[PDB]
Amino acid sequence: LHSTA
Amino acid sequence: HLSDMLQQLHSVNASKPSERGLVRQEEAEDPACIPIFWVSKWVDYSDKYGLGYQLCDNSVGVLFNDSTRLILYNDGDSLQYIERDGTESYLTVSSHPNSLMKKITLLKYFRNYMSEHLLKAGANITPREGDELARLPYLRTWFRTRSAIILHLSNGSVQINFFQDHTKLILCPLMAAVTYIDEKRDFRTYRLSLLEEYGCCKELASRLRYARTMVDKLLSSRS
Repeated sequence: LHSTA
Repeated sequence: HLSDMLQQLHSVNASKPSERGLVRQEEAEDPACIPIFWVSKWVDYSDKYGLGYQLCDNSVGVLFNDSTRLILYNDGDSLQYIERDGTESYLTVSSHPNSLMKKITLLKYFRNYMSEHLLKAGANITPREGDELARLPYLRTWFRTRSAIILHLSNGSVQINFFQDHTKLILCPLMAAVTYIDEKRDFRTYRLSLLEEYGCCKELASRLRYARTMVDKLLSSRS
């Protein structure tokens, strides 16, 4: 649900 | 711009760049074609609210589920709101425009989350200087497949971020250019016509074939 952490 | 992008992709893919007798990929590089804007970060809350994103100039935007868009400029105060029907209004955060407080609150939430936790794609890269008058692009549409998220910006750019290896393509139809960010986070920009002349490695050629398929999907789902 999100881009790379 | 999508139709142009499609033709440019047909052209490079048809030249079969990874099969060149001698591939001279570096000869097709052109740092002058680096984008002005790309998506550096994103959060998919599309189950309830929508998709939030940060552009490389540190501005953020949201494409809400109700088809509206809210953009916060990098001054952290100036807002543009785009209604379903395309009407655009300029506002400020500090004015507290009551009917928008829920959307403003969500955008701030997304912004803080991206800022605290997520890597900036193309962090090393200075964006090309654009004209100061040009409007900030916003997210026109997006979708995810099993292998990538596809982000289509209103200035015509299409960006494809691959899940498995964190590689990314940013296609710019206005310059007929592509930027490829590889698995080591090295950033290379190529002119598509030069890729036709000089060829490229199998990894880039494969991703350019997938890009054509994605631009066809965008064109098939348009409005």
